[PDB]
Amino acid sequence: PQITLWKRPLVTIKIGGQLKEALLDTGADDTVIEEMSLPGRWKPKMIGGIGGFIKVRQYDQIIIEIAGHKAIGTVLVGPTPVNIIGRNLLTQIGATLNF
Amino acid sequence: PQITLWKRPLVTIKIGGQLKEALLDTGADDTVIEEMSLPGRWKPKMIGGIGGFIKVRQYDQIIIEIAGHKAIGTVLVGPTPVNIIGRNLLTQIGATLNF
Ligand SMILES: CSC[C@H](NC(=O)COc1cccc2cnccc12)C(=O)N[C@@H](Cc1ccccc1)[C@H](O)C(=O)N1CSC[C@H]1C(=O)NC(C)(C)C
Repeated sequence: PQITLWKRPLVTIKIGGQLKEALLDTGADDTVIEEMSLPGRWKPKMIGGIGGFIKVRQYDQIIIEIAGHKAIGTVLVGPTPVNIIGRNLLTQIGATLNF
Repeated sequence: PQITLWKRPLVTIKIGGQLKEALLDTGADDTVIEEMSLPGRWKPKMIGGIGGFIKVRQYDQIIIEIAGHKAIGTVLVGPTPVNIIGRNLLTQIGATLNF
């Protein structure tokens, strides 16, 4: 699709068999999801945004569908204000910015 | 242009007679620039994201040339770690996300 930016670029994702809403975020290096259960071991990660830095849990090689497009990659879990689909997964789905 | 997302989508902007580097950010509702002077009246705003909120000054009817494309709109000024071009100005330069 071609997604314009007059509204937030919200999509449905599927992760853990569950549908969630998330934002396609070109300003985010990484993908950050609200507290949920994911399988496997996690590693510590600090990420920084507008307000400072937060601790999150890093899960690798997680199966995730984004707007119907299949991806498998790193998902961070933590106190994010919104579910964020960042560049690590935007690249997997072939997304570009165009103007 | 077509900007891939393998790296941060940074571009040069001109604002208030000054050149800056800024991030093209579909995840941001607003455009946020590091401390600088701008003309006109302003009002305070709190904006929130990863790590919480910061206080900024809101200036209306400001022009930013973004990678050669002129856009007018609201610009927030405050202690952001990165200059952010948000959706309010991305729309004006005709930016879309494509996949
Ligand atoms: C994976 S979540 C973390 C992410 N940060 C990054 O990708 C990169 O951060 C940084 C890059 C370089 C220097 C930095 C120094 N101090 C902190 C962060 C830095 C991030 O928060 N990105 C946001 C933009 C941004 C990038 C860099 C610094 C600060 C913010 C995001 O694209 C957005 O728009 N978000 C996510 S939460 C809501 C919204 C947002 O912040 N909106 C505004 C700007 C407050 C309107």
